[PDB]
Amino acid sequence: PGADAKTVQDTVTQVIEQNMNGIDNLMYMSSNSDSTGTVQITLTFESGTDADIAQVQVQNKLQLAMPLLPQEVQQQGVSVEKSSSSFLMVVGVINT
Amino acid sequence: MPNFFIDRPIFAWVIAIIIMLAGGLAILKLPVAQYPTIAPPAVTISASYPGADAKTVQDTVTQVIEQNMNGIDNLMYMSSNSDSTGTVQITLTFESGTDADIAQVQVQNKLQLAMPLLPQEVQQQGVSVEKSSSSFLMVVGVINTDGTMTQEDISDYVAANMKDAISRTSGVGDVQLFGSQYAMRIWMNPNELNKFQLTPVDVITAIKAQNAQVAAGQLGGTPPVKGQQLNASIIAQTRLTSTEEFGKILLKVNQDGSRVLLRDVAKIELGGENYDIIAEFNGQPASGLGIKLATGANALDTAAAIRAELAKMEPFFPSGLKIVYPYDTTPFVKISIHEAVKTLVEAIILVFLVMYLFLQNFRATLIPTIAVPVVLLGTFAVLAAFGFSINTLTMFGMVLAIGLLVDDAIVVVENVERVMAEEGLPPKEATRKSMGQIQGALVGIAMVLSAVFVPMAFFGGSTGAIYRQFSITIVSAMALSVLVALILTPALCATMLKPIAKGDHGEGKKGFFGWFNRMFEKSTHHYTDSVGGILRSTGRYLVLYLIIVVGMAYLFVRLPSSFLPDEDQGVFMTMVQLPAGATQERTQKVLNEVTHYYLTKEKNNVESVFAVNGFGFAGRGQNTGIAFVSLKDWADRPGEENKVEAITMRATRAFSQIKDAMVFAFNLPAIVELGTATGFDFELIDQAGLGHEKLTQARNQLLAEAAKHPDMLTSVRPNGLEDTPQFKIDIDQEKAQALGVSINDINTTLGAAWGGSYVNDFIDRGRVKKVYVMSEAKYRMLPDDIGDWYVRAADGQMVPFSAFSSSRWEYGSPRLERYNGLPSMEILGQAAPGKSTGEAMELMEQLASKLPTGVGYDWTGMSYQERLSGNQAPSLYAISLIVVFLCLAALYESWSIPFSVMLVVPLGVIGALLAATFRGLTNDVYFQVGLLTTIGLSAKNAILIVEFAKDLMDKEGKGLIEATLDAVRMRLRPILMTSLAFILGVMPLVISTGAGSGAQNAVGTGVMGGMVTATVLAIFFVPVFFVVVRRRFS
Amino acid sequence: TDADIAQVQVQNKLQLAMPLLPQEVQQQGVSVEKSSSSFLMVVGVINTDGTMTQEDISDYVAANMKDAISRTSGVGDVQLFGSQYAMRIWMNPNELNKFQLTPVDVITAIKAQNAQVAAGQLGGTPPVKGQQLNASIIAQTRLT
Amino acid sequence: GIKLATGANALDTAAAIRAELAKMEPFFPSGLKIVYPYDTTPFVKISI
Amino acid sequence: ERLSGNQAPSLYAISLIVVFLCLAALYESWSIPFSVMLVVPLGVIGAL
Amino acid sequence: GSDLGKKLLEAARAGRDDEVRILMANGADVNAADVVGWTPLHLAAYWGHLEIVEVLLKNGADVNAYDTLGSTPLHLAAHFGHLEIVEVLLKNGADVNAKDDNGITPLHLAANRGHLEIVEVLLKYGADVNAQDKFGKTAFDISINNGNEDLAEILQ
Ligand SMILES: CCCCCCCCCCCCCCCCCCCC(=O)O[C@H](COC(=O)CCCCCCCCCCCCCC)COP(=O)(O)OCCN
Ligand SMILES: CCCCCCCCCCCCCCCCCCCC(=O)O[C@H](COC(=O)CCCCCCCCCCCCCC)COP(=O)(O)OCCN
Ligand SMILES: CC(=O)O[C@H]1C[C@@]2(C)[C@@H](C[C@@H](O)[C@H]3[C@@]4(C)CC[C@@H](O)[C@@H](C)[C@@H]4CC[C@@]32C)/C1=C(\CCC=C(C)C)C(=O)O
Ligand SMILES: CCCCCCCCCCCCO[C@@H]1O[C@H](CO)[C@@H](O[C@H]2O[C@H](CO)[C@@H](O)[C@H](O)[C@H]2O)[C@H](O)[C@H]1O
Ligand SMILES: CCCCCCCCCCCCO[C@@H]1O[C@H](CO)[C@@H](O[C@H]2O[C@H](CO)[C@@H](O)[C@H](O)[C@H]2O)[C@H](O)[C@H]1O
Ligand SMILES: CCCCCCCCCCCCO[C@@H]1O[C@H](CO)[C@@H](O[C@H]2O[C@H](CO)[C@@H](O)[C@H](O)[C@H]2O)[C@H](O)[C@H]1O
Ligand SMILES: CCCCCCCCCC(=O)OC[C@H](CO)OC(=O)CCCCCCCCC
Ligand SMILES: CCCCCCCCCC[N+](C)(C)[O-]
Ligand SMILES: CCCCCCCCCCCC
Ligand SMILES: CCCCCCCCCC
Ligand SMILES: CCCCCCCCCC
Ligand SMILES: CCCCCCCCCC
Ligand SMILES: CCCCCCCCCC
Ligand SMILES: CCCCCCCC
Ligand SMILES: CCCCCCCC
Ligand SMILES: CCCCCC
Ligand SMILES: CCCCCC
Repeated sequence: PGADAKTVQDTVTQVIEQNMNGIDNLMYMSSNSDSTGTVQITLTFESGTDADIAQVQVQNKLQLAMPLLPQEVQQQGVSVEKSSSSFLMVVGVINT
Repeated sequence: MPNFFIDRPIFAWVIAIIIMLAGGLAILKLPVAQYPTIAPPAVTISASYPGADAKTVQDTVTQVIEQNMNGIDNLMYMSSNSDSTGTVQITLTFESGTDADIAQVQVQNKLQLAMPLLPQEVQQQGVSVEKSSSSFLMVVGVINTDGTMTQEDISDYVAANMKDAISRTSGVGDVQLFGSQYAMRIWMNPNELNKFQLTPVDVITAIKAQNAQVAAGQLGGTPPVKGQQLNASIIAQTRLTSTEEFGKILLKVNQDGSRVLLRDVAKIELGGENYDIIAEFNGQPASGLGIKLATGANALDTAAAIRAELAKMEPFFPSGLKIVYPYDTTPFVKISIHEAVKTLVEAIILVFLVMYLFLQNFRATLIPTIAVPVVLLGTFAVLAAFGFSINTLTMFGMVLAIGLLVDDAIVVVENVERVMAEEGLPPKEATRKSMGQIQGALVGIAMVLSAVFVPMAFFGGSTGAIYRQFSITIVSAMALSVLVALILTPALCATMLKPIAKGDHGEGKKGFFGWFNRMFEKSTHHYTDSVGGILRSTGRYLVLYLIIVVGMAYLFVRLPSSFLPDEDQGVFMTMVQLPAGATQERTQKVLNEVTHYYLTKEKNNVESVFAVNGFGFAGRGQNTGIAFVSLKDWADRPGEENKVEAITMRATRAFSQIKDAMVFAFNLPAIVELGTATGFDFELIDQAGLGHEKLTQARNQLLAEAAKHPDMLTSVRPNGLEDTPQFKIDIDQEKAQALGVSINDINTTLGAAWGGSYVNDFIDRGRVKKVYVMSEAKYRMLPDDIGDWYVRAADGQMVPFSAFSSSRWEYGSPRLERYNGLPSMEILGQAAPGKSTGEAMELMEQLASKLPTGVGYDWTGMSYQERLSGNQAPSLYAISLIVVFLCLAALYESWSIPFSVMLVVPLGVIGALLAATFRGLTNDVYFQVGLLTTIGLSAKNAILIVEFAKDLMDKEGKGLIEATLDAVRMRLRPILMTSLAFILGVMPLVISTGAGSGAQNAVGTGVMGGMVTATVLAIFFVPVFFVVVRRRFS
Repeated sequence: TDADIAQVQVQNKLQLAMPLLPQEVQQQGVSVEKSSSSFLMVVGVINTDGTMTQEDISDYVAANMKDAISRTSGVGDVQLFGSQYAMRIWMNPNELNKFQLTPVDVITAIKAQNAQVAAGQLGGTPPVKGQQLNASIIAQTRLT
Repeated sequence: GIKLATGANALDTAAAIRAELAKMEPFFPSGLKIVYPYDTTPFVKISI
Repeated sequence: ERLSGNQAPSLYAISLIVVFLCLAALYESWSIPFSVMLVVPLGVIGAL
Repeated sequence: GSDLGKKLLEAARAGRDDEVRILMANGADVNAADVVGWTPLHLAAYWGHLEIVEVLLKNGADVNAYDTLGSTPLHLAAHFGHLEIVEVLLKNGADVNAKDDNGITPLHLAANRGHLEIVEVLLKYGADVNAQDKFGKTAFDISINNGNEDLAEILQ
């Protein structure tokens, strides 16, 4: 919260990414750090890879980095979960 | 099936081609390693509490975590250490076959919930949950030769420039840094602080305010004033980046107007995170990277990948920086694969020379030269389906099966050659008859050999895993071999082998082969006559048999039993141990001596010495250190005198006269986490809240009793440390409240100055790094320096520590151990020469029942497993024996005849024990598996003699002695052909003294020796067994 | 459904909520457990000599038996039928007010005088040259 | 009051509990005794 | 897309050898497989 | 120091009577002290080895030997409730009123740990009951703060 892309990249993105090594069936790792101070690190795995086990391996290796992160980032919370890029649908709501 | 593929040789070729391609694909794509995962899953919880004692760490951290380790599946036991270096290490060991990823997340998830119960300082440092792996692919040492950089300077370079690139390298699973990146070190001065009326508290407060990230907001942020043109992020305060910026931190503005900065009261430099480990390489300052191989990765590929990364890193290295390889397992692995592979090719070449010697036509020499490789390639395809790696265990498991593989090929071809010579049948017609004689026996052998080996895979624990590598590898090759023997070789034999005129035994030929044919035919006559005389006086050979069985049982008990032979790996360790309370400098002076020795008296053998001061396997501290010695190439260390065994002994001797230091050298084990054989791991437990002192008295009492049984127990010692003098300081609450000094300020001031205090982080050249405040060395060395520290009272006056404290010397634990949540003391020991591990353990158990009230015990590590793996051996031996009998009973259609085969077992084992004993070897896994393969081949040989003999009696109505003599006559050649080839095949392994000779010696010696007795005895003893058995049961 | 992964997924989300909870609720220990709603068994503990009270037994079971059962594989949840002992400070408001003190003064004093301190070492690394002494400094410890 | 982990074996877990209690009994204070006022596992052994 | 095209050559190559050896095994000939596998370009040119 | 001096320190601490005996015969320095200034008598007085204490005092061991913080064997014996050693030491000329660097006497420590029997022995040999430490606290002051009624009764 309140940190610029570069400050967040140096303290969170790189710190985490350095600990995202030696994970089974990792094809590539894309990530970005924005002006608001959000960090998304997407690890795409091989086809046939158990996404549940893949999640567990990412969670274990992230929690080594967690203490090396800033304490303000730890208090805001860091989630590890399965993800997809495109939306299935958009459920719109209006007032008549 | 044989008959099917004789008429269809192209089909047989297709199956051979499909097997060859599937295996060829597997061989290049399979992962190469030294050893597979042998040890069960262990998750280690590690935390640092800067400047905390053993009891503080235990009482604030270790206990609080252990109480929260609930709801985790398949936990066997939990053990932890809490030491005065500020570190805790809680190890949780799980059941073999547990998902290590699941076991780690479960342990790590229950810790996260316990985090808020831990101290602020422990939460700030962080508690690491990792999977246990003591196997490094290699260590990459980084040194500096021009004495410009320190070990902290080198370590920061490696962290910032190399480490991440090596972590990102193909096949690299984990990279551990030997040291730490830079830390902003504020070295405080009590004199300067007291002069300006400041405390370590004031210094911390100012760093936290002036070294911080402050959130601002946005220009024209939502919701805005409609008509806003610009939106911009406001950048407020950001973290400091330099020693210059930190020195300018303002602590106090004086009345006159002068400013008190942080540089005025403290020294500021980029130092290390801790100064416990002083690492030096050949005397020079060093750091480096402990690189581990990733799951299912190729160890040779990774090693090559890492070297190519470092190779392109060199250009950007500063002046004097050098890369060095004190440790690399890759050359040793590359040697093992090659020598194993070399044995398989030589073994095939040797059959060619032997096949041509007896059969004397190149077409017969090709049938095995085609069939064996197809099985070897084919085996790799099956290993791949089991998820196995090309490793020392599987590569030697394959070499041990050569005798069984080579035999399947020879037995089939030889028999076709015999039929054509005796009956004058054409090739295709001869094969049908020939295969019809053995096709039932071959299937019977597959079932018997399966029953010998498959049970070996069902052993549990660490050693149960090493057995399973041989089990599957040997079974998989032996299964393919029998399939190939029924499918491919019949087809080749019927299409490739040239016809032979009836009664043409090559006596008509001239030259060498004419002599040989005439020679061997006379020897077969001498042989059959000789068996005739034995079968007249059978009762004599039964007495001579029981002498062998008794000779076997003796050597079996006399022979010492280890797990794996030690190897000259080009490295070994020297452990340095000074007395309790000894300082870093004192330890350093001994390590300097040890290094001088190796580079002076052993300058011909030793390449490098990696002296690590402050690290010990039995517990860290300033008074412990290890020197890791890297030798030159095996080629430049010729003879036994320049080996790791010989050097180790000389070194230990020379360091025996080191004053006030326990210094000894030793070789590394084949497997790191297997310990030794006859070794045990005892845990003394406080089960009734006695305390540390009463548990020490109980341990001392148990140790003293163990020392009065030198005939059963030897080297019964504690694994942990002893109580050391510690400086007890009592803060007077009343005087502190009277003077207006707060306990928080007293406690922070002492802890910050003497212990060090991690404040917050700063970005040094785009890398977030830590800030520590600690007293400059000279103000935190002695008790007199305590009263030099001042705390500011509420009223403003500066109060020395002397005013509100009182000190005394007491004894306390620098390393507090816990087992399964309760206080413990690990005791190591072993069985006295000639005693089994179970004997020693029952005595330790007996002595322990006589200890004080509330003192329990338990077995851990290897001893835990031994207790469990010991209950299994009976069942597996029993099951294995029953199924062999049953498989032989179905083949011969007799409850009694099977005994004649089963009685051959001791004939192969006696020679094995003789060769091992006379070469000065042990009952190790290689020897044990070699026994199983020796028994299998001798049992296989015996099976065909009984089958041939039985079918003569059943089908041609021949007599007992008539059928037996005809049977052994027919099987003499093929038995001798396999043995000749196979004994020559393993002869190089017995005499090999090079790299990895320890393993080769264990395979070759117990096989050659066993093959010699199993060949010579069995040709004379099987006819005796068969005749005596048939005579007993009509 | 894989209960292992359900526990992992549920807890992953709880861990985002954990910081938003009161300090007091975090310090009591939040627990995610994957057990049956019904009791497998009840391990009752009595004193045949009647030497120990309900409270004494309960503390023994909690301090000596409960944790090892909790760490046993297959045990989803262990419910103590009683309570482990705590150091109970039962405050008198009459005597507090007399000395012009409050529960805040009591709480603050327990924290300052019931503390386990990390006080460093004499002759600790990095040390001066010619240092012969290396000893742990023991300041305040937890009251017993 | 012991509850069984999701999908765990009741008999094998109950056996492991009684094994862990057996190691504690030796170090009990004078008078302490284990009683089994409720167990669902004994019925499964008898019914089988 | 890159992956799919890199591995297509190996897919055709192995598929042809499997179809080849399958015919040799079934019809116990080398010439019948060779005769049958020569028609493959006649089909593939039509698809191209 | 010496070779046997270290053996005596390590042996006197462990309570190895038969090793201490051999060392006393061989002439191991009884005045040998480690970094903190603890002689074999300190270590015997601390860990409560009575037999060895007697043996050391016979072999010309300094009964009023003080460490780098000014503590005597009697300080240690009195603090850890080793009644026999206390008596043996007082018998062999141990200074009953020995103050350390903090002004803490063997009576202060005996009182603090509430060793009623030991407090009476020191008092028998003439322990100053009105001896104050660096904070002006007597053995009486400790008993009242500790809330030991029985001990407060002994000091009137
Ligand atoms: C009378 C005539 C005949 C009668 C009897 C014949 C009996 C045998 C012939 C049948 C052959 C069928 C083979 C089926 C194998 C079943 C097992 C599937 C493999 C499996 O689940 O294991 C994983 C495979 O994953 C992967 O994808 C990794 C690659 C390994 C896949 C297996 C392919 C290799 C060849 C297997 C066929 C063997 C037959 C040759 C004779 C683990 O492997 P991992 O992912 O951990 O990989 C690391 C490798 N170290
Ligand atoms: C993607 C990776 C790329 C890697 C590439 C992998 C390579 C794939 C290997 C494919 C295997 C092809 C082998 C075919 C061999 C053809 C032999 C020619 C013989 C020939 O034409 O004569 C036949 C008769 O031969 C006879 O009389 C019988 C001859 C039997 C000898 C067979 C020799 C086999 C050698 C195999 C070598 C192994 C290759 C390495 C894997 C014709 O007459 P007909 O019988 O058809 O007609 C019956 C009429 N009445
Ligand atoms: C000539 C000789 O001695 O054997 C060489 C030759 C060798 C057996 C090679 C290993 C392996 O590719 C072999 C196979 C079966 C691999 C699978 C196919 O592609 C075959 C067409 C190929 C033919 C022989 C070859 C190419 C050797 C090795 C292995 C070296 C490996 C390490 C780890 C050092 C060896 O030298 O030991
Ligand atoms: C007659 C039948 C006998 C059958 C014997 C078949 C068993 C062969 C054993 C497996 C070895 C082949 O497997 C392959 O070896 C090569 C060695 O050049 C390795 O190659 C790797 O290590 C070498 C080591 O010097 C590096 O230089 C190289 O850059 C790297 O790619 C592969 O990582 C390994 O997968
Ligand atoms: C449940 C799994 C474990 C089972 C145990 C396996 C052990 C048995 C090994 C295989 C036994 C082979 O069994 C053997 O096969 C061959 C071919 O059928 C037969 O051999 C005979 O076949 C026919 C009779 O059918 C005769 O005309 C011919 O003279 C001869 O070749 C034997 O009469 C039979 O006993
Ligand atoms: C010592 C190292 C050697 C290790 C390997 C040796 C084991 C195998 C030894 C068998 C050698 C053959 O030994 C064989 O013995 C029998 C008697 O038992 C002899 O037979 C002789 O005695 C028997 C009766 O006892 C007579 O019926 C027979 O007419 C006579 O020739 C054979 O003529 C001899 O050739
Ligand atoms: C041919 C008739 C049976 C042969 C013996 C069968 C024994 C197999 C049991 C087994 O699974 O081996 C595992 C075992 C682990 O210790 O491996 C081994 O130790 C190697 C075999 C031991 C030799 C004992 C037999 C010879 C004594 C007369
Ligand atoms: C994988 C190769 C398939 C093997 C087929 C063998 C058929 C055997 C026929 C048996 N029979 C007695 C009828 O000849
Ligand atoms: C735990 C992984 C082991 C998988 C075992 C599969 C073995 C099947 C291979 C059969 C081929 C003949
Ligand atoms: C651990 C159990 C492994 C099962 C044995 C597999 C034997 C088959 C080999 C082909
Ligand atoms: C005709 C009988 C088929 C032979 C079966 C071989 C299988 C080997 C199993 C280990
Ligand atoms: C006197 C002993 C006779 C032994 C001759 C047997 C020769 C066997 C050659 C394999
Ligand atoms: C359990 C092993 C099988 C033994 C059966 C033998 C029966 C023989 C009696 C005729
Ligand atoms: C150790 C687990 C192996 C189980 C696989 C069984 C193979 C038939
Ligand atoms: C007369 C006995 C001679 C035996 C010779 C055997 C040759 C190996
Ligand atoms: C064929 C033997 C089976 C082994 C099972 C333990
Ligand atoms: C693009 C090449 C395909 C290979 C056919 C054998």
